[PDB]
Amino acid sequence: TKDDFSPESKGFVENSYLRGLTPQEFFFHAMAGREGLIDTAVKTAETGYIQRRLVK
Amino acid sequence: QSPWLLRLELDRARMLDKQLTMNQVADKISEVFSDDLFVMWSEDNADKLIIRCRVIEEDQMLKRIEAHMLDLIALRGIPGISKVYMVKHKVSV
Amino acid sequence: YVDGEEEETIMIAMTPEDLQTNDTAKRIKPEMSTSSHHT
Amino acid sequence: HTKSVYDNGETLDISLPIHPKSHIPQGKQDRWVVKLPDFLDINAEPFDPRPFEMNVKTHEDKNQELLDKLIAVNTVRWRYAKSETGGIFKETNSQIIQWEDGTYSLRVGSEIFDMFTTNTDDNYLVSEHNEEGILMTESTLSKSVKLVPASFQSTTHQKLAKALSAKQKKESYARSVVTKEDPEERQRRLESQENERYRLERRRKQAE
Amino acid sequence: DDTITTEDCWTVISAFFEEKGLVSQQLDSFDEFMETSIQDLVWEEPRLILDQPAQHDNINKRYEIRFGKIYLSRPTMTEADGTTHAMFPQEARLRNLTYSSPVYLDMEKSMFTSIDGNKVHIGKVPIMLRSKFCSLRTLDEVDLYKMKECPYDMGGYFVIN
Amino acid sequence: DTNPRSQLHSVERTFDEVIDPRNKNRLQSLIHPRKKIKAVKAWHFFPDTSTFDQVFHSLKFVGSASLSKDRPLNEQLGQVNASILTSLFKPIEINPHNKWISLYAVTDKLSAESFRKSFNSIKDDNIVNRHVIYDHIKDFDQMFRGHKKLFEDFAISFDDISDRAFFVPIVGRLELKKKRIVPGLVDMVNRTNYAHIRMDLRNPSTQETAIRDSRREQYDPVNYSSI
Amino acid sequence: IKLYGREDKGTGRTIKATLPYVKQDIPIVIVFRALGVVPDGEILQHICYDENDWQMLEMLKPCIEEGFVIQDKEVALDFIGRRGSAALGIRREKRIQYAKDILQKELLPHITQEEGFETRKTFFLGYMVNRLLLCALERKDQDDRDHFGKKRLDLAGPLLANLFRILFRKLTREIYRYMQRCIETDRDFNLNLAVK
Amino acid sequence: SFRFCLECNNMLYPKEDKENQRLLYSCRNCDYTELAEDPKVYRHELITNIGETAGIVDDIGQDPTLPRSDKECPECHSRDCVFFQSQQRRKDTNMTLFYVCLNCKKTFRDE
Amino acid sequence: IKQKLETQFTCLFCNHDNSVVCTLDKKNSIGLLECKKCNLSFQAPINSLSQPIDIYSDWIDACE
Amino acid sequence: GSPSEPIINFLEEWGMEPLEDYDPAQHTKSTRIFVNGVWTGIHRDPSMLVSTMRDLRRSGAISPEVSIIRDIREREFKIFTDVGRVYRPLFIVEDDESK
Ligand SMILES: [Zn+2]
Ligand SMILES: [Zn+2]
Ligand SMILES: [Zn+2]
Repeated sequence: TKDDFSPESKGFVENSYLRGLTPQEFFFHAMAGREGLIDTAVKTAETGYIQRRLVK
Repeated sequence: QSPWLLRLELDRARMLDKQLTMNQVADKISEVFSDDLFVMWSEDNADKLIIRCRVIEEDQMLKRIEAHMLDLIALRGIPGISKVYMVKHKVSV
Repeated sequence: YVDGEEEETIMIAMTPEDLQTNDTAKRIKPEMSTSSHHT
Repeated sequence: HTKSVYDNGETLDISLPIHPKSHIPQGKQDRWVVKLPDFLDINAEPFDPRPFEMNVKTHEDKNQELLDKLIAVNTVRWRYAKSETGGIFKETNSQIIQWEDGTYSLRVGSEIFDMFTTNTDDNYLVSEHNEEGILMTESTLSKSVKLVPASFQSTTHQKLAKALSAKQKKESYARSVVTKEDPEERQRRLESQENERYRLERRRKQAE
Repeated sequence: DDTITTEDCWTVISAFFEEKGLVSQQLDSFDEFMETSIQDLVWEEPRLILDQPAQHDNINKRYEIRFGKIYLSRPTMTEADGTTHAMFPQEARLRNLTYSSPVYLDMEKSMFTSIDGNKVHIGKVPIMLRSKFCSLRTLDEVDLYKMKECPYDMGGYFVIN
Repeated sequence: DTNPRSQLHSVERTFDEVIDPRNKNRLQSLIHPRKKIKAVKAWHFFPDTSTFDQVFHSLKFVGSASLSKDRPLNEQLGQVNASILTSLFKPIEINPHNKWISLYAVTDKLSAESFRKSFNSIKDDNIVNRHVIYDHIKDFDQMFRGHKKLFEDFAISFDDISDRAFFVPIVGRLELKKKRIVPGLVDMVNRTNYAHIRMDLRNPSTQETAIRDSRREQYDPVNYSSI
Repeated sequence: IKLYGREDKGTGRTIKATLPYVKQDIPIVIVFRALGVVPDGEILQHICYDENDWQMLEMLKPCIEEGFVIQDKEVALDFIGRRGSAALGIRREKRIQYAKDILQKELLPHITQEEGFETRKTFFLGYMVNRLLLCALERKDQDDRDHFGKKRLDLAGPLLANLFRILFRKLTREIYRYMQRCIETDRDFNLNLAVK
Repeated sequence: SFRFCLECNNMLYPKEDKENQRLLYSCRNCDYTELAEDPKVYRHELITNIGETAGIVDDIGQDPTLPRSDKECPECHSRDCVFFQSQQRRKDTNMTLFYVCLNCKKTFRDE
Repeated sequence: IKQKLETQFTCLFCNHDNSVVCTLDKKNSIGLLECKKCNLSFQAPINSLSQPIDIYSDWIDACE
Repeated sequence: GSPSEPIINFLEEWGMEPLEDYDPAQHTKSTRIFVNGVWTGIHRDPSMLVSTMRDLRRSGAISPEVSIIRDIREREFKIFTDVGRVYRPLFIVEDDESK
């Protein structure tokens, strides 16, 4: 529903991997993993450029 | 002088929180504006804290003066220091 | 059928068991107690 | 103080011919403007059963025929009714029904269409006099009236829904064909003929 | 009534996949294109106009051509010796051909003058496999095997060269 | 029901099932399909014979041209006013580019009331020569939109004594907006319109009456065809 | 429809509207008058829908002050026509006709294309300015660019339609050029040779 | 609030008479001039609360995505209501709730 | 403050191109067009939103 | 993709009033009606209209891939027949209180 600030409504996963995630928790966890992948694949080029300038 | 009047209502709570006096604000306005503007201020005990002003087609001139006053009247403090926090530092002596 | 824009105005139950109101191995479902009733 | 622009005082002695009215509004010169829906038509002409029967048109397109049938059966009509006393009276198939809540409804046969009235200000009805080039006002149009079907189960609404649903189902513009030969054969044979006549024209021009 | 189990939901999903399949969007879009979009694009600018106020007795002549109907056919293959025959996707794959069909347009010419036309081939459009205009749409399971086509193949692609 | 005989039979069935408005019992028998509310009063739906010869247009004021909004104009013309109900409109067009409408009204309340009473009581063949003078008020810019179909819009007037409802066709819609006259064209403006217009009421000529009857013969030929 | 002026900077917060085939931005009042509604009150009637909201009226006040210089429809259209990126030296009447053309067509084409139908265009302009003011007065968040219900997918159909439109226009231009060349020779062309 | 001209519908700018010492609203496109009722020429709110409760509609009870509570209505004492937070979306906006009854449809707080 | 700008307009008396200079004074609300070859001067009032195209169009209207 | 002409016909049949007959002062509570992003009219009883449109779409009278959106907060009622909209199917729960 609208204006829900409970932990389950905003991305708290109360189950374990052994117990199994619910679909909402599954989607939120996928969002977080996508964030991780984007962050790595975006910061790599900046780090490489900084390393090259330092070496030169 | 001019019939146009300029009065501004200031929040009592934040004015007391900053620990400021109405006379101080009046002296700041008087210093920055010399005698070009006549200023009066309601006392502390007033229900609503107000401070009027009077100039000595000028509606737009008064609007520009009010905008300039709101923009760049510095009451106290170091310019550029937007906010200040108190911190505790653990030091070995 | 509903598209993404029409989804903002509807209320969706996750399972048909959700339409009607202590095991260590079964997953736990949200309470959804913020509202007294759900339509 | 905006001074009046016109002060010449020139006056035209124009006289307008006016005809008596068959009816006169009582208590208020108010009229209600009603938008005509697609499913409703107005037939001011008197109903003539034999030409009506002789002019029924049949089309292959089922949707167009169904729309024509619906608008024809729903058309507002009137006809002369021979009274039992030997006189002639005007008889119509359309009536206006007012419910207890004060709302009005237009009824044709068994079909009933509700009326939604919206108040309109500074809206009047005028009569045009083209031969003199002036407009003579008639009355005031206080309310604008829209006609809405009463319910889903009404036959008019079901026929309209069926016609509009099946109208957009038929969509086929491209027509299939069978190719028996190379499609580029015409181009190459006409290019060969054009090259031949170019050579002949060049030879003739050099020989002319 | 009775309650609806998860198996009923899977029955409904099976009905969905029995009706639509997995590549229905591609085939439906291509069928919409071939059926209406080509005709609408042709009718967007249906009139080319050329005028010539000839004075060489003033005769104002307008020359204009109209575009009419679009005609499509099943894909055909034209050999070097001049013969033609129906093409199938396996032959196009093996011989590096393009699976495409000719497009015909009706051009009507008129000669306007004031003193004061059949099917033309406009090109070949590649055909999406298993669509309404593909040869494999009709073939049943046995002739599909005889045509060396896999029955598990779903279509939704083109064969260029 | 594609049979023409079936369509004709449906037409006569609809014609025969008309409920008499005086029949209170049959009126109460009728029930709203959705509201489930009984009927109170009924009125017959008939066309108008005396007005089909004339041409009717729905005239509306757009925006600030509202008479209610213009308070000094409304006060001058009276706070329904007979002056508004008897106003005159005079379309004058110097050229295709420049066009406007001239509005005239009766400032006096007594003259306007007498003219309105005389106009609304025309049922005999005696009309008094009411030389009414109309005064110019204001000018507005105009635009016109035409109706593709004849009976696109129709205004309904009621008649309680006969339990009928007369409707008239609407040819087009006229919209008016306030026009500010350019100061450089007031010299030509003063030569276009007039400060006063006198209206004289006279009996219609026989030839014009015959022409109007011939026009009405399209609708009603039983009572108006020439012999 | 840009909203110039920063908070407490740049004096007035004017609203200028960018128009197609027009070299410089235009204040909203001038184009509103050009469409054919002069009075300022009716411009505010079109833009705002609740008179008690003094803040949006205050934000529209600089636009009214800037546009007060123009007071007639025809001068507004002429002002549109000067900046219309056309050939220099065009006459005033032709400039006004060019402004009428560039205003009827190419200005919100999805609404309508016919003459005398600009009331809906004025109402839509009021709607756009209302949305701009509602976002500017912190009453609503800015639109989510990444919202998926505001996106569309182009399948084989639309892509092939765009490609075929380009190629058919090229073929039509080739037919036109060949026809122009052939009319020099004055021959009854087969018309099966122009098409490539 | 600002008034408009009654004859040409333009804005009525305030004007001051030197000889008469009066505040008058005058249209600059004509000679019309109407006497002002109040001297409040201009008012600017640095911190404002308008639009917090102004975003209310009369059909908000038909929205199925809104949560439903059992708070007591101050007017008709109904047992069903629909609540939501502030429609203003600045960073300083409070998290207080506005409750709407399903009979009288008025907006009331819990404090 | 007078503003002098070189413009690519065409003089209607000498027919030479790129010899038109626009001089507008916003303080006195005036605009002067001078031909570098013909030495003719055209004066027209200007407003707060004036641009050299406005004075050029005014000159075109005055010429015809 | 679907044509928008039957949608406009249905809307005009069920009491929608065009823009030329619209006064914002008078209509302080009417709902703006958009069709494919084009503001085409207004209405004062949006509940009956959205119920009728949804029932017609569910019966097959309107194409199933047509979008029917009612924004109660902004007082808007939007309809989309555009091409390229991604959709998914869902079960329908009987929400009629009287049932
Ligand atoms: Zn004024
Ligand atoms: Zn209550
Ligand atoms: Zn020169």
